[PDB]
Amino acid sequence: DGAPPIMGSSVYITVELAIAVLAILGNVLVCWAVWLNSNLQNVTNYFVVSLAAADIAVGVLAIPFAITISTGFCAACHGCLFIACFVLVLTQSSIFSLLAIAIDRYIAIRIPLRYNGLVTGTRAKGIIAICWVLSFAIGLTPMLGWNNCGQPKEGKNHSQGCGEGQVACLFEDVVPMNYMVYFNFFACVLVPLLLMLGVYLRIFLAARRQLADLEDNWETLNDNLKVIEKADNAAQVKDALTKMRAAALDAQKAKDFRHGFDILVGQIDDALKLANEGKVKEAQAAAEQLKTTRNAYIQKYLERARSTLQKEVHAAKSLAIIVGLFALCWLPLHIINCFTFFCPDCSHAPLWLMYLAIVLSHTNSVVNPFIYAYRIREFRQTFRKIIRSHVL
Ligand SMILES: CC(C)CCC[C@@H](C)[C@H]1CC[C@H]2[C@@H]3CC=C4C[C@@H](O)CC[C@]4(C)[C@H]3CC[C@]12C
Ligand SMILES: CC(C)CCC[C@@H](C)[C@H]1CC[C@H]2[C@@H]3CC=C4C[C@@H](O)CC[C@]4(C)[C@H]3CC[C@]12C
Ligand SMILES: CC(C)CCC[C@@H](C)[C@H]1CC[C@H]2[C@@H]3CC=C4C[C@@H](O)CC[C@]4(C)[C@H]3CC[C@]12C
Ligand SMILES: Nc1nc(NCCc2ccc(O)cc2)nc2nc(-c3ccco3)nn12
Ligand code: NA
Repeated sequence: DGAPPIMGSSVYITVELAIAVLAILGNVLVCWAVWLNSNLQNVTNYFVVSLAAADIAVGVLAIPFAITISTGFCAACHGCLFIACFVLVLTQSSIFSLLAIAIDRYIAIRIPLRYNGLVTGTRAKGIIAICWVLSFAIGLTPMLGWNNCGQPKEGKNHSQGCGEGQVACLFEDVVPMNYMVYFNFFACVLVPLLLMLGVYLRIFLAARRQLADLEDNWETLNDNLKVIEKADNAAQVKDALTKMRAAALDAQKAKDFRHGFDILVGQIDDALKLANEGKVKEAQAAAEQLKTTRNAYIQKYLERARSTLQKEVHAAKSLAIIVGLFALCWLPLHIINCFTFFCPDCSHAPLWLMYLAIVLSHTNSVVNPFIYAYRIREFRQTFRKIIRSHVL
């Protein structure tokens, strides 16, 4: 007695197939958008496409494999291992793509003038190819001998009636838990996720430091202007102009734009030469000209630089959400494996919970297209064009 297994199995399979359809459709849309729209064709989005391709493969291959292995069918043990482990190749490829995106955005905010000479489409393609090769080697490592094929469950294999060399193909019977916990979870998943967390933290800190510096230079200009306006001594004017000048050079370091800071620094130097030669009123008078240069050029370039940095912060937040949802969808299965491995006195997690955790991991292959659509205008607008035109 006990409910016929096919009833629970029918629910599981139906849900897996629903997820597969949505993973394929949404991620084909991502790839189509990058293909269509040259504004989306940049290095960051080559990693986005590599990630979308891994999620298409979850729907086309990993989900049919998961349905197959849920039956415990008789198979040659190394064929069984390939079906069991292929999803780990795809999840490792996703991890590498996510890590590359984070580093890409970190380079872009740290050394933006060197970014385009360092990070090229050709180098990115080589990186993607290497990461896919490494992904196959890591995810299929059990097929090199780190497996339980030498210790078959002969009770299961006779009750199912399997032949010679065949095992009942069940994940936990063939894939060792020490591989899943120490090698896959700790070294290959958790360590990269923590590195990604640290990279994103460094991105937000760099942005916050650059914004504060911008602001410091701005009020250094304005404060020292007031000093000159309230001064009554040549060297109180000269000293303020001197500090205004370094602030201006630092702002310029950090063509029409050049004309702005040239008028500004030229005007400072004019007022300085008057200051040195004792003419305080001529110096103060020359220094009030700076205000129209400030209003006409310097404020406009402060504003553009602030909004560029605010755009990069908003973009990095969007990409970090992707990483967060990856962790939220995969950590339950890893944590369950930790209980199975480290607590032999604990009852095994129940079968319904195992399959809920499996389904949750697969749902990760559905969500990224929705993030892009809600958070990234250029994707959203291109999705809209594709749907309205080629679908409506
Ligand atoms: C989509 C196309 C391009 C490639 C798909 C190939 C897949 C379906 C092939 C490649 C290797 C194959 C496996 C190789 C060995 C075995 C062991 C046997 O006892 C049962 C079948 C099984 C488990 C095969 C199932 C089908 C399989 C997984
Ligand atoms: C990352 C977020 C979503 C947290 C998810 C935590 C989940 C995976 C945790 C919270 C409570 C945990 C359960 C607590 C108690 C037991 C009983 C034990 O005999 C087997 C493990 C099992 C069944 C745990 C499995 C993992 C578990 C379900
Ligand atoms: C969230 C990320 C950053 C860290 C993940 C922490 C994981 C590794 C932690 C959280 C809860 C922990 C489990 C809590 C309780 C037990 C029961 C004990 O008898 C064996 C260890 C075991 C099973 C722990 C293993 C490690 C564990 C799963
Ligand atoms: N532990 C585990 N089991 C399964 N499937 C088998 C579930 C099960 C567990 C016990 C049992 O007697 C019958 C079925 N798939 C699994 N996939 C993973 C996985 C992928 C990434 C991290 O863990 N872990 N994992
Ligand atoms: Na993925």
